Amino acid sequence: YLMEGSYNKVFLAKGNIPAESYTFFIDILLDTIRDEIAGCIEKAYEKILFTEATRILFFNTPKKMTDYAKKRGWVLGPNNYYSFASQQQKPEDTTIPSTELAKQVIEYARQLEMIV
Amino acid sequence: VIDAFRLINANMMVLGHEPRQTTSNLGHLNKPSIQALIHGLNRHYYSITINYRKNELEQKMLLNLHKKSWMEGLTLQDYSEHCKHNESVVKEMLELAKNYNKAVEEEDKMTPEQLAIKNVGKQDPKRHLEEHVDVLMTSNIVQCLAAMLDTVVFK
Repeated sequence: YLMEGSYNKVFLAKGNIPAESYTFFIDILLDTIRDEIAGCIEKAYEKILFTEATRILFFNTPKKMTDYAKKRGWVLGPNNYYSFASQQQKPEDTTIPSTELAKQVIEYARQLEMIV
Repeated sequence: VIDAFRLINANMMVLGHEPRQTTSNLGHLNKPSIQALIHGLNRHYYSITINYRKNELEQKMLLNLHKKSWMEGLTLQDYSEHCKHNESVVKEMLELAKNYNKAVEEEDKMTPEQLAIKNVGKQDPKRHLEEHVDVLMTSNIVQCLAAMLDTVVFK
């Protein structure tokens, strides 16, 4: 379940263990999974309702949502959150190739006209 | 072809003596041509060795021939005739490719003693395609590299 994105089954089974307590490790897994879900939500969204985060992340209304948002800064209130992405850094520049491609062509010429 | 000569007199030969007394072996390094022997030469005149004196100043000056200015090595040619030339070359490459296998198949159906004479009147793609490959590779590589560095030399 953890290898792919399915996360509901993880926390559902975390309250269902037939072997023994196992509570020393499920808490660490919960912390890591909550952190990575917080990391993932940061991408591909420019709008979300405040209660939707409380639904997705299993802390319901313990006042921990505002401190948790203090941990992961966020921007705005009005029951909404926003994110910004650029991703144009790699495009629109031909100077970065200009040297590695020159090296590649020099290598072609070097291994094309040497007597072996 | 430059030679140097001096004359001799026949009266001294009447005395049973020969001119140009020999003291070392550095005077007989070049054998004379048959046409020099046909004419007078040794029975009328003798040749002498020749040498050219060379110094560093004139030799260093003289090697400036055919040198080109720094402008000629940074021009990157028109981008319209280049594609025409590549298109022209590719078609003859295709035709030689089609003609290759015909000569490949019959390479051993005939005795090899006359194999060489079989290629005396008609062209062979194997020799006639390598030059195409070479010129094409050279032109493409140099044209790419020139623009490659020029994109950053200026601004």
